[PDB]
Amino acid sequence: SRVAKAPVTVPNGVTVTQNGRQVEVKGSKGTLSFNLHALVELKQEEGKLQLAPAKESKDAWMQAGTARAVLNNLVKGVSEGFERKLQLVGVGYKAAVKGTVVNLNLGYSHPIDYALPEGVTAETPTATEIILKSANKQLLGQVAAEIRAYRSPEPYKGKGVRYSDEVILRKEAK
RNA sequence: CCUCUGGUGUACCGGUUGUGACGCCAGUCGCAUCGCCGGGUAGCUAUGUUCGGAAGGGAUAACCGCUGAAAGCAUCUAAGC
Repeated sequence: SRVAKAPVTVPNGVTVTQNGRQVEVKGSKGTLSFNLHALVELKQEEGKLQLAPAKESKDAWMQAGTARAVLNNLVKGVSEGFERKLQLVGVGYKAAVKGTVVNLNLGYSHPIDYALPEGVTAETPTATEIILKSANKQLLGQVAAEIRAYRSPEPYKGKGVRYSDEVILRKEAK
């Protein structure tokens, strides 16, 4: 359980407060919440944080490791946040951002308007690239996946919506 | 369901054959598959008319995922979604 053994350090501004099972993290970007499992327990000494099993059970160890990973991700999100920089590749494929709704022309008869969930932001340096920024890694990844679902990449020519840091399998007809 | 198009419609109207009768003519009636033939009001009816199988919401199958440890990596999963 090396991940669980490895502790996490508060940056400075963000503050973590535990009431009951619920745990709240307040930061410059925003406020986030988490639910602790029964077996794992948390102790905050200095800016350092420690999570350990209540019992030596392997279930408790794995839950403590998962809690450590989640809390580290939450701390990173509140301190800085994350960006996903999705990209669209094709001919005639375009995108734009207006308010909280992103309008995409992806080769279908009708343009697709996607309403971003609260807590995420989108900007468009170019019609072929969208930058999605958020403090919640899980929600941000979910939104990115939903957007890419509309037109995921196709193998023969690579047309569609692709993550830049993704390997596209390529195939040739006949 | 019967406004329209039709069918039927032996208590509605008419044309006509044989015979009998009402004293006779004229005019009528009975019987002959409603004697036979031509139409036909309401009602019932289809082949006639109108309408319907919508659109939505929740959970979910195969499948596709997000984040994530066991197992420093990886992983749709054991937590969560």
